[PDB]
Amino acid sequence: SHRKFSAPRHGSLGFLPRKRSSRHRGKVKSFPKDDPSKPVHLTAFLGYKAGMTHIVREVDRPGSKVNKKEVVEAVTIVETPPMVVVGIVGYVETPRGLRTFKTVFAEHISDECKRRFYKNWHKSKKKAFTKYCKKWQDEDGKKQLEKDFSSMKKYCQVIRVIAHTQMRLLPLRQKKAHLMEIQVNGGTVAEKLDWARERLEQQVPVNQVFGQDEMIDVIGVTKGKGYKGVTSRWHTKKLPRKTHRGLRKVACIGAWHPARVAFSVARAGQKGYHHRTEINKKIYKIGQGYLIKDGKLIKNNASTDYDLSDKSINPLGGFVHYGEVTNDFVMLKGCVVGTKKRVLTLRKSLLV
Amino acid sequence: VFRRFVEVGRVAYVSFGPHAGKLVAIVDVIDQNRALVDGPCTQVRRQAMPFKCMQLTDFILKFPHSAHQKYVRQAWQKADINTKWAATRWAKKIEARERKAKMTDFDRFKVMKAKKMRNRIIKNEVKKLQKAALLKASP
Amino acid sequence: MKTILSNQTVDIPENVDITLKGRTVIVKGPRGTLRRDFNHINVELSLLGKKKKRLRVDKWWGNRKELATVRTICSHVQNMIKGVTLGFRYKMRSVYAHFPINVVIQENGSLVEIRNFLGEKYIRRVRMRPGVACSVSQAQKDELILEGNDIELVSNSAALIQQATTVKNKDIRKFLDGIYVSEKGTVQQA
Amino acid sequence: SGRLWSKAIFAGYKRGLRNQREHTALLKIEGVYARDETEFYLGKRCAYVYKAKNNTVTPGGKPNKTRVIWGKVTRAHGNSGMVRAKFRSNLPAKAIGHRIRVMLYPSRI
Amino acid sequence: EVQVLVLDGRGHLLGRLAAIVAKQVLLGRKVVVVRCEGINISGNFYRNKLKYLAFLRKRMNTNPSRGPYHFRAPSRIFWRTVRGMLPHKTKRGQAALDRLKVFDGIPPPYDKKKRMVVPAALKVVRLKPTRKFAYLGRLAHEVGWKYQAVTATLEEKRKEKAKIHYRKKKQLMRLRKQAEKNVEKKIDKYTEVLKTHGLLV
RNA sequence: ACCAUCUGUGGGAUUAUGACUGAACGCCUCUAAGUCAGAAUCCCGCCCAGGCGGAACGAUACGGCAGCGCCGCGGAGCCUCGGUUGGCCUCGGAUAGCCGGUCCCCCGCCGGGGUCCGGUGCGGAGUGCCCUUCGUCCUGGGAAACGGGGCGCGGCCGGAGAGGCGGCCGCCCCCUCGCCCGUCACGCACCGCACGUUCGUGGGGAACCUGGCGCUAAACCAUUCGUAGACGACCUGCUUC
RNA sequence: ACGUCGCUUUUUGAUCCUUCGAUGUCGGCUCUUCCUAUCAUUGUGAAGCAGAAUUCACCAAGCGUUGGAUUGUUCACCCA
RNA sequence: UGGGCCACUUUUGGUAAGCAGAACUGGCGCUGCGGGAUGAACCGAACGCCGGGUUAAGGCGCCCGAUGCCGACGCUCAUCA
RNA sequence: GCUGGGAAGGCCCGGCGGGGAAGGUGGCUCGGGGG
Ligand SMILES: [K+]
Ligand SMILES: [K+]
Ligand SMILES: [K+]
Ligand SMILES: [K+]
Ligand SMILES: [K+]
Ligand SMILES: [K+]
Ligand SMILES: [K+]
Ligand SMILES: [K+]
Ligand SMILES: [K+]
Ligand SMILES: [Mg+2]
Ligand SMILES: [Mg+2]
Ligand SMILES: [Mg+2]
Ligand SMILES: [Mg+2]
Ligand SMILES: [Mg+2]
Ligand SMILES: [Mg+2]
Ligand SMILES: [Mg+2]
Ligand SMILES: [Mg+2]
Ligand SMILES: [Mg+2]
Ligand SMILES: [Mg+2]
Ligand SMILES: [Mg+2]
Ligand SMILES: [Mg+2]
Ligand SMILES: [Mg+2]
Ligand SMILES: [Mg+2]
Ligand SMILES: [Mg+2]
Ligand SMILES: [Mg+2]
Ligand SMILES: [Mg+2]
Ligand SMILES: [Mg+2]
Ligand SMILES: [Mg+2]
Ligand SMILES: [Mg+2]
Ligand SMILES: [Mg+2]
Ligand SMILES: [Mg+2]
Ligand SMILES: [Mg+2]
Repeated sequence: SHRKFSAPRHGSLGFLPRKRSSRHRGKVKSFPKDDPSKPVHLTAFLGYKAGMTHIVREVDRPGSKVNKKEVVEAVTIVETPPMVVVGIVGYVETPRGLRTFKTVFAEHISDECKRRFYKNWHKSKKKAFTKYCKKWQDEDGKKQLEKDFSSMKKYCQVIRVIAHTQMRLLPLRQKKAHLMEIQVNGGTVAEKLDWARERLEQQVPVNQVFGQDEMIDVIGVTKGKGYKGVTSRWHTKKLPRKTHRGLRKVACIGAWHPARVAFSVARAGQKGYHHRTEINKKIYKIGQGYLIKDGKLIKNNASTDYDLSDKSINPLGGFVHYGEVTNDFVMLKGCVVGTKKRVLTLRKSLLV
Repeated sequence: VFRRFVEVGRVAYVSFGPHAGKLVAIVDVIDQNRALVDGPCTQVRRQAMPFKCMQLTDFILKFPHSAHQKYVRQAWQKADINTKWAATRWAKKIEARERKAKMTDFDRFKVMKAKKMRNRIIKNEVKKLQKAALLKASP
Repeated sequence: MKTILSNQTVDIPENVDITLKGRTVIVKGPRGTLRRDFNHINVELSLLGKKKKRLRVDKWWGNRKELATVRTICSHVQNMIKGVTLGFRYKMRSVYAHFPINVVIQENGSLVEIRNFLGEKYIRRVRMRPGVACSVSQAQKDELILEGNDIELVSNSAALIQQATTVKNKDIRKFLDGIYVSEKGTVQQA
Repeated sequence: SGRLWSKAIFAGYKRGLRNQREHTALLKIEGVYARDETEFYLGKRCAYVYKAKNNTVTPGGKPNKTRVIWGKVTRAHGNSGMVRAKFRSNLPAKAIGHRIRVMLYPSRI
Repeated sequence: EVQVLVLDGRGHLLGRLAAIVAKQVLLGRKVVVVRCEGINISGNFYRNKLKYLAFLRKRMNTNPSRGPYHFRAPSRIFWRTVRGMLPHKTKRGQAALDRLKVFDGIPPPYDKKKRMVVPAALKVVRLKPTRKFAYLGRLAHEVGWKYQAVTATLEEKRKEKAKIHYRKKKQLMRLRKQAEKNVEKKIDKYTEVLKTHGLLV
C-alpha cells in the first residue's frame, strides 16, 4: 500500500556511486566551449586550499536590504603559484569521440615535474625524458618535431597544454608536482599552437588565466569521512530509542517485490573523498604574493585601500594545518570542497 | 517524363513466363493488370497477359483495338518488326547474352587467349597516350 | 479505385518563364525568382507550349488521396507566378481598446518590435522570414504592410506577428487586442 | 593447378525445429540458389577436409595433418538450392559454416 | 564467400537488411556494414522514435546498470537488431555475431573499397513511394547519439576525395576508349573472337 | 548544526494547442502532400561512475658475461593452432528518372553551368571487369622494342575517421625472355582412383648457431606521510644548490 | 431522469485451486519505487470566462501534497 | 479400484466464476511423440531398435527445417496499427 | 480415347448478302498548333 504521508527522498541519485574518487586531483571533465573569435587564452588552473577567513565589503545591490551596507563574508584562500608549460597535446574529433592525436613535450623538464612519472623517486635513476630531450637538439629529431607540429596544425581540432605546479614554492611536504591538461580556447588551431609553442618551458601566472570578480568553477575531491552509516551518509531519520537491534538504520530497505534491494535505497558505505564540481564561485581578490625589490614587500596580500596595513593574507600564527602563503593566491567567496592543502582545479565558467 | 506507353499496337517484349523472349503486340487492355496480347509473326496466339512480364519497346503498330489476328499480322508484316527488332541494341544484347551462355570450354579458352592479347595491346596504347600527354610544359 | 489519368494545366504568362529540373519548378518573373521542389509527390511535370507556355501536371494510376495533389501543385505553381509578377502584400491592423500597440520596424523590415501590447513591459521581437519585408503604412494609422514574393513566407511571417500578440489568462472575446491580417493582396495591382 | 571442386557450406543437419537428424547434412553450394539447378550436383562426391594434430597416412603421399570425411549429395533440400548429403560419419558440429568441397567426380556429363 | 562482404547501409531498411546479414554470418561469411546512419525504417519518424523511447523505458528497476543496454549509435542500433536475429546465447551465434562489423560513416579500411547493395532490403523497391520512413541517423541523434555532426563532416570530406577518384577513373576510361579507336586494325582480329561469343557486343 | 556559511546551469526534436499555404469537395478547410510556433513532459548537455573498450607519450633491466630491442627470411630445426584453395584500388546519388561525351560561359591549367550529340530493360553492363599456372628446347610471323624484373639502394609525395596503406622519381644490375599465332621435340609416360592445386616464407611458444646496429629501467614489499583509512586501497618523503 | 453499454480490483461478497511435518496474523514508525482515474505547479482549449474568483476538458506523474487534539485503530472528526 | 478431472454438444443453480450439479462421447489420470513459443485435457497422431520414401496438424524474412515463387487479386497507415 | 462426336481460333482479300451499332475509321464541323 501507499506510504501514508508523502516525503521527498533522502539524497540525490545523481551522485550514486557514492564511492572514493579514483583520482586525487579532480579532472575538469568539461572545458568551456571554444569559439575562435575570442583571443587565445587558458581555461583552467591548479591551486591549493590554504584556509578560510572573512572580509568586510560594501554591497552595491540596488533594491536590497544590504545596499550601501557593510557585510562580512567567508572567503577561501587558494594559493596559486604559477604554472609551468611542459607540453602540448592535440586532439582529433572522431565518430567515436576525441582521441589524442600527438603529444610534444618541451626540453628541460623540471625535477618536480619528473617526480610525477615515478612511484619511488628515491630509488629511481631519473631517466624519464632523457632520450626524448635529445630530439630537441639533433637535426632528425627537430625535423620530426616540426612534422608533429605541422600534423597537429592540420589535423587537430582542440589542443591542450600539459602544465605542472611548483611544489618547492609551496610549504607542503610533497615535492611531486601536479600535471593537468589545460585546454587552449579562442582562435584557430594554428594560432593556439603558435601561442602554446612560445609558452613552452615558461611560467603562466594566475593573473593571465582568471580576473577580478569573475565567476569560476572549482573542481576537487571532498574531505574523506571513512565508512559511515545511513544516518550520516544519507541523513535518514533516526529510529526511536526503543528499537531493539539499532536505531541508526533504515527500517525498510525494500518491499517483498521486486524481491531485490534496489539501487535507490540508503545503505552504509564510504562517505567523503568524492569528486565534486561547484560552479559560480566569485573571485574576490587575486593576491600578488611576496616580492623582493629592495625589501620584503608583504602589503598587497591583505591590505585594502581602506585598511592600509602592512599585513599578509596569512593569519596571526599561520594558516592552521597548511603553512604560510607566499605565492599568488585567489580569494574565492564562500567554502570550497577538500581538506586543507588539497589541490583544487579552477575552471572558467561554462555559462554566460 | 514517360516515353513508352501501354496502348493498342504497342509492341512489348516478354521477360518471363511461358512466352519469355518473344515479341507481342498489345491488342486491348483489361482491368489495369492484364492486356489482350497477340504475336502472329512471333508464335504467340491471342491470350491475356499480365503487364508484369511485359517490357515495352519503341515500336507501335497501327490497328484498331480488338481487331482480328489477320489485321494485326498485316500491320506487323508491313514495316516488319522482326527485322527492326533484330537491328536494335536491345535485341543484339539479348543475342550476345545467349551466345555467351552457350559458349563451350574450347570457346572459353580461345576467348581467354583473344582477350589476353587485346587487353595487352590496348593497355600498351593507354600507357603511350598517358606518357605523351604527360609532356605538358606551359605557363 | 485507381484512376488512369488525372491531369490539369496551368497557363504561364508571357513575361515569366518556368524551368523544370525534375519536380523542381523555377519561376523567373520580373520581380525575382521563385524555386520550389515537389519530390514528395509522384507526378509528371511537362512544359507543353513554345508560344503560350502551358505547364501540365499528370498523375497516373492514382488513388483518391494522391489525386488531391494534382491541383495542390497547380495552385502552388500559380502562386509562384503570382508572386514573381505581382508580389504578395498582406495588410495587418493593430486593434486595441486602451493601450496603443507601438510597432517599430528594425533593419530592412526584417525585425518587428511590439512595445505596449495590452500595456505590458515585455518587448515582442518577431523576425520576418527571409525575402519578406515589413513596413508601417502611410495610409492608415495602424497598419503593417508585409511584402514579398513567396505566399508561404509572407503569410507565415504575418502569422508570426499575429500569434505574438496573443492575450493570455483573459476572455479573448472581451480582450480583442492584437494585430490581425486585414486583407491579403498583391502589389502592382494587375 | 586449379580448384577442381565446387565451394559448399555445411549449413546444418536435417532437422525439425526441435529434433535434429545428424545422419544427413544440408549443404549450401555456391552459385546454386534454385532447386532446378541442383540436378548437376546429385550423386556428386563431397568431402569435409580438415586438419588435426597427429599425422595420418595420405593416399599417394607422405603422412600429414590433413583428414577428410567423405560423403555424397543425395537430393535437393527446399526450393533455394540447398542439397542433402550423407557422409560416412556424421559431420561434427564444429564444421557448421565451414567449407565442404563437391568433387564433380561421378560425372554424368 | 570467403571474402568480406561490405554493404552500404544507405537506403536499406533496418530489419530487412538485418535478416540478410544474420543468415550470412551464420553461414560463416564475414560481413561489414558501413553508413549505418543512412539506414531507413518504414513508418513516419515520430512513430519510430516512440518505439525507441519505449525501448529506453525498459530497464531493470532494481539496478539499471545491469538492465538492458540501450545503444544510441546507429551502428550499434543495427548491431543489436542483428543480434536479435541470431542465437547469440550459443557459441555458434556468438561466433556469427563476431563476424559482423558495423560502422557509422565509412572508415579508412573500407572507404577505398567497392560497397555492395542488397536489393531485397532496399527502400526503393520494398516500400511504396507514398509511405513515410525514418532515417536511423536522425532517430539516433534525437535519442542520445553524440556524433551526428562530426560523422557528417567526415562523410563530406570522404565524398570530396571520392569525386576526385571518379574523375581520374573517368579520365582513364576516356583514354582507354580513345586507345581502342587508335589500335583498331591490330585489334579487330581479337575483337571478332569476342563478338562471336557474346562478349563485347 | 538551515543552530553558522557557500553553491545549484544550457540546448534539441516535439505533446496538447493555436496557426500558414492548400486540395480533396470550380467554395471552405491547421492536413491529405508540404510548412510555423509550441511546454514542470521526453532526450541530451552540465554533473557522478568509467567496458573482458580504445588513444598519445615516457622509461624500458651488466660493470660484469648479462639480460633485452631492431635490422637478415640468415640458416638448421622442434612444440602447438588451424582456417583457406585468384583479384576487383572507392563517384555522388535519383527512382514520376538516370548515365556518358562535346563547344561557349565562369572559376584560377581543371572543375562549375547552358547548348548539342549519344546510351537507357542499365553493355563505360557486378547477369560485369581484370589475371589466368604444364615447363622447357629448335624455330618463323605478329605485339612490343617509348620493354620487362630486381624483398638493389637512395630520395620524395599523398593518406589521420581506425592514417599500418598507396604512388612517383634518381642511380644501379640483369633478360631480350616473357603476350598471341605457328615450327620443333623433350621432361618418371610411376602402368584407371582419395587428403591433389593456394594464401604461405601463415599465426603462436621455447631453444641453437650466425653478423651488424644499439639500451643499461622500473614496479612491489619494508620504512615514512595522514589531505586517506575496518583491512586492503589512497595522498606523500627518503645524501643535491 | 427513464433506460442501456462498459471499465477497475484501492470495498465487500462468491468459490476453495496453492499452503495445516507452519508463507509470523492489525495499526503505526521507517524507507524506496511504481500507477493515474491530476489536488497544486508548467503549457493549453471551454464557460452561464468583464476583472478577481470559480467550473469543465486536454498534453501531462517532473516536482510536491504538511504540523497537531481525541482514538490501538484503518477510517473519522476538528484546530492551523 | 470404489477422492477423479477436462473438452464439443445438451443441461440445472448462480451476476458470474479456473464455481457447484447432471447427460453423451472422447480424453487426461495410466501417454510418450509432431504442432499450439511456453502448458495434464487443444489439433495431428498413439510408441519394440533402425535405414530409405511420404505425409498429418502446423508451417516456410531471421532466430529456426521449409517461398531465395520475377506467386495472383484487392483492403489497410494506426502520435496505444 | 472422350467432350457440344470439344469451345474458340488460323488460311481461303470467303464470297452473294442482310442487320446492328460504338470504347466511332474516313470525311465534315468547332476549338488549340508546325511553313
Ligand atoms: K503502507
Ligand atoms: K591445405
Ligand atoms: K475480490
Ligand atoms: K483458501
Ligand atoms: K496452513
Ligand atoms: K501514527
Ligand atoms: K495523534
Ligand atoms: K472386487
Ligand atoms: K471392493
Ligand atoms: Mg499520494
Ligand atoms: Mg523491545
Ligand atoms: Mg484557391
Ligand atoms: Mg480570469
Ligand atoms: Mg545548513
Ligand atoms: Mg497543428
Ligand atoms: Mg518547429
Ligand atoms: Mg512449507
Ligand atoms: Mg518459517
Ligand atoms: Mg517468510
Ligand atoms: Mg491522463
Ligand atoms: Mg480414499
Ligand atoms: Mg465418490
Ligand atoms: Mg464441474
Ligand atoms: Mg470441487
Ligand atoms: Mg491416481
Ligand atoms: Mg487407457
Ligand atoms: Mg497421448
Ligand atoms: Mg509438442
Ligand atoms: Mg500461444
Ligand atoms: Mg523416417
Ligand atoms: Mg515457427
Ligand atoms: Mg532456413
